[PDB]
Amino acid sequence: NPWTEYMAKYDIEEVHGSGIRVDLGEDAEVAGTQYRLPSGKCPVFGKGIIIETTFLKPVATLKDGGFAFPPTNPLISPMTLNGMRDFYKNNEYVKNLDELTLCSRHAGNMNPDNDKNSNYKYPAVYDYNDKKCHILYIAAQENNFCFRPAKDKLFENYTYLSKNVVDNWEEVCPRKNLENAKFGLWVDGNCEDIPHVNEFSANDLFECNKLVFELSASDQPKDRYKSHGKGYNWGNYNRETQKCEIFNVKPTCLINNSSYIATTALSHPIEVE
Amino acid sequence: CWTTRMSPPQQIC
Repeated sequence: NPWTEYMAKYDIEEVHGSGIRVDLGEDAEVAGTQYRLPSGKCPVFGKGIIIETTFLKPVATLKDGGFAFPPTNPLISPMTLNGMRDFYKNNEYVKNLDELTLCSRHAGNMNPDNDKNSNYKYPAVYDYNDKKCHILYIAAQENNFCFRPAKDKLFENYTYLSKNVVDNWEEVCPRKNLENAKFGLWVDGNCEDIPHVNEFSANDLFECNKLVFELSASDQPKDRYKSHGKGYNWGNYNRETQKCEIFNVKPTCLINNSSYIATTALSHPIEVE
Repeated sequence: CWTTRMSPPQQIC
């Protein structure tokens, strides 16, 4: 299989290794109590939280706040990319990280246990629009104060980042959708179609990507609950028949077809290559 | 309040 190296980033179970829709693939102890927290190694492009008044607002210190960190001194959240690089200008192992990894490491730098070295590290959202890193004080992603994770037009520049986001995600994680390409399975020297797919109608690539995300790996219904990256993470979008062909086994090659755009739950809902 | 993990450590409230 000549596709092995190229198709490695689409082995979401191996490169991401956790839930996508709801990421709670690890546990951390904060002073005698275990908590669930995100642990996906890949960034989730376009993911945000919909509150049934926006989740990037700071946590309430009334009764209706958001998911983000409360105001701090010095203000470490929200913090711009340049603000972060300046903050870590003496740390050569951090100051030159890509914006997503840096945001992840910045969030993971904040220890809640002020008297001991705990392993709890907050998730984060990087907004490409403002170039701002938002540390999420609340790691919860769905509760149905009801809320749910989703891909949305409002969220297209958001990126959901766990503590485990690898510094080489650009090389090993998906981002762009593959235009004129179709996910397939390599068999006997030929790339065959995915034998069984679940067809969901979708008006455009965005809605297909949204659907895949809704059906993808989830660490919370509606260990034990951990998906470990297993799920309906991939989708072949036929732009002509407007079919989002969704499946749950990893693809191992590409098929040239001008009618198709290959997408994943981790991928950006718009960007193509 | 939080404590930074990377050096040098500080309290951020």
